[PDB]
Order: sequence, then C-alpha cells, then structure tokens
Amino acid sequence: SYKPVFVTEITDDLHFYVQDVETGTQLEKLMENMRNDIASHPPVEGSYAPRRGEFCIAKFVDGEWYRARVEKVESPAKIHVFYIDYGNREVLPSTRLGTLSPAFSTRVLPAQATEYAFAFIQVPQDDDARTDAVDSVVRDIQNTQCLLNVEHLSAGCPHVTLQFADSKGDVGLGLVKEGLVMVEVRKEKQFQKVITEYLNAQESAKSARLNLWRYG
Amino acid sequence: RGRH
Repeated sequence: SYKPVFVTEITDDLHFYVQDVETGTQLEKLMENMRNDIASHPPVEGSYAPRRGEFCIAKFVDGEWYRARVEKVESPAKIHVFYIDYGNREVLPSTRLGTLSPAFSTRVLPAQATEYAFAFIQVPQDDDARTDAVDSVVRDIQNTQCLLNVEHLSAGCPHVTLQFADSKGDVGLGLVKEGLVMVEVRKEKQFQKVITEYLNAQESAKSARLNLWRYG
Repeated sequence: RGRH
C-alpha cells in the first residue's frame, strides 16, 4: 500500500526525511497557532539556555519559527538542533531559540519527519559518487510529493520504494538506470519482480557507461 | 515547499 508523503530533507548518506501528506494540514495548523502565540509573546534573544534532549523552538534561515530538538550544546553560540517536523539540522546561537510551550508539544502533534532509506540500492562508498547520487535525489524529490511503500526493516531506519506522485515512476530505479547507485540484491519472492528488474536497469547503465560505470 |  503506497502512502502519500512530502520529502523534506535528503541526507549526505542517501537517507531522506518525509512528512505524511495526510497530517500536513494539521502540521500547518499547529505552525499557524504556534507562531500566533510567538508573535503575541515574542522570545527575548538569550532568555532560553538550552539542554541536550530538550524540545524547543528555533528560528530557521527563512525567519520563521519551527519545532526543534537540541542534539548537542557545544557552547552558548553553537547549539546543534534538529528540526523535528522536517529532518534538517543546523548549528545556531541560543539567541535564535526559545521554549516550546506544552500546547505545541510532540504529545499534541508527533514529530512530522520520518527517516527512510531506499530499498534495493547500495549507498555508494566513494564520497564523490555518493555526492552525485545525493545531489540527483535532491534535485529529483526534495520538496515534492511522492508515494512511499515500506519494503523491509534494517539495522537502522526502514527501507522503502518511492514513486513520483504524478508520473508513478520509481525514484530508486531511476538512480540505478542513471548509474548513480548499485543494486542491493534481495532474494525474497515478494521482491523478485522488482529486483531482477533493478538488475536489468543496472545493465542499461553499465552499457551506457554512466556515472559509476564510466570506466568499466 | 520550499523553505528558503
């Protein structure tokens, strides 16, 4: 069962974060209401001294306030935050942070970003090759609606297939066809139509000498 | 949708 999602962050390790489209108007409503409260009771720069593991608000590059978690307190000027509804990370001074009211906690609305990885693909070990694959996915799917299916679990996050929402084309397969990633083979019957296939796409890419396959 |  493919589920509609909005892709918000692609990581340098070729993982990505998504929001569930079904809960998106609720996120927008919570953000509306949270920022209403912030405009009425403006955070004083430096009045919040953060601690590791706390939820807070943080002012992003667009000048808007978002929900965040404090991951590391390096110094008062260098607080490492994770934007819990989007999945991106940032180092900020405490002057761009404020307290998160209980009205807007993760108990009122859970963190909206969930981490996933592509099923049936190996993340390239070479940094430059990995960068090419990451850059391609960012251009392909960042800030777009996709359809997601969970394929299997892993030692880390779940591994999934993604389809472009309009065209229904398989995102991960497109990376394989472009020679940006290698196939990670799965044996299971339920995966056979998809895998043997991904392996035939890897052949298209090996023949066109694309990206990973440029030199044989 | 961005943000920027």
